[PDB]
Amino acid sequence: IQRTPKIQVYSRHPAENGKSNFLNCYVSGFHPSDIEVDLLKNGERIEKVEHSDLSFSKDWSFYLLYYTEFTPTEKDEYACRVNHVTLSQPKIVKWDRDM
Amino acid sequence: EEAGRAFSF
Amino acid sequence: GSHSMRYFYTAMSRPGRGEPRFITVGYVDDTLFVRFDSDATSPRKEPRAPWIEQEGPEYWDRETQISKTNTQTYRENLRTALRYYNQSEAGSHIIQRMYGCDVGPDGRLLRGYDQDAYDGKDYIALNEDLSSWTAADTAAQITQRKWEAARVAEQDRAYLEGLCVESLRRYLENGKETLQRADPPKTHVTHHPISDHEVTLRCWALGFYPAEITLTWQRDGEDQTQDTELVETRPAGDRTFQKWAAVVVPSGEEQRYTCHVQHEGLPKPLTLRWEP
Repeated sequence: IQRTPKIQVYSRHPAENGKSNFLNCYVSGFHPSDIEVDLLKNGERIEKVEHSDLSFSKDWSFYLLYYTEFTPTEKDEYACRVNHVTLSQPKIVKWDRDM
Repeated sequence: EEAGRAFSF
Repeated sequence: GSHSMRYFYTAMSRPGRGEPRFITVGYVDDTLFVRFDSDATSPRKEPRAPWIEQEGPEYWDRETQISKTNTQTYRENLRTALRYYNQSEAGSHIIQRMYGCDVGPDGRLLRGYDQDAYDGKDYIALNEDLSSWTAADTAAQITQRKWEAARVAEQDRAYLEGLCVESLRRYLENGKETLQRADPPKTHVTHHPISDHEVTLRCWALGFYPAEITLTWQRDGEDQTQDTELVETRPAGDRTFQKWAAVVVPSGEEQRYTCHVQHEGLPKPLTLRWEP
């Protein structure tokens, strides 16, 4: 019937404070395909986040990458916020540079 | 390249 | 090496919000090369890889026409599934298709596919013989009988043995710089105390292509499947993929643990440890 998204928040390259990077949120393993994904900087929605074209795995579950340029600092906190029909409340996953 | 046409269920 | 070409359709009904959206994406191996979206301002097949950009304007018109025709077919397929499953016209539903071909190093057909799902469940699948079907239920059996009557499998077989392998061959040559280059993972083990007497060892693989990889932890040379946390392989966004595997270990025992890495880009499997 329905499958809840797996969520990973991570950078394209190893994070180095003050160095330009890409912030990624990869959602996968979900069904149906409608999903709402935001990238947050210090709790606020980053504008103009882009995403990949809708694709799916061998088990028919969907995956999408959302991404934006970002320059990490020591101070700035980042997260991904995801809602899907399977979730009561939006789910927030914090970026941790060792994950 | 894709096939010429898909098929009706 | 061995290669695949796959096309994936997703057709999504949305009662009250227009006709069902139809998206096609095409892949060689783990590289997206074309897309089509019925919700685009001017729906066309569009290139998504540089090596496909040389295909002539006739290629683009033909491929676009095919997708426009298939948008209609899959919308009809959605209406049909509603009937076969006795469902109301109020709910949103999804049909998906995957079809394509695998080839070996010599470029000959290894295996063809053409299968569909309905609301994320198997619906019908062309068998490996490229001549017969597997239907998941009595609804898909009606489609099977219709496809047997119309000799659809013969049409699939001709495509899968012909155009599918021939076009994939041309793509592999045109994109040889990238499609036929494997990038090995960049690897490292990190160490982080959880508490006084527990540490997390995390084995990292970064920057690799294609996506397929194996990462395992052993303790005194034995596999730790149950105790390993293994994330799904994830796209970096620069064509490459990432993965990690983590194990929680007693402090003082780090050297009993080895991370093992297999990837097509590696001449031999790698063994690494935490290197203080």
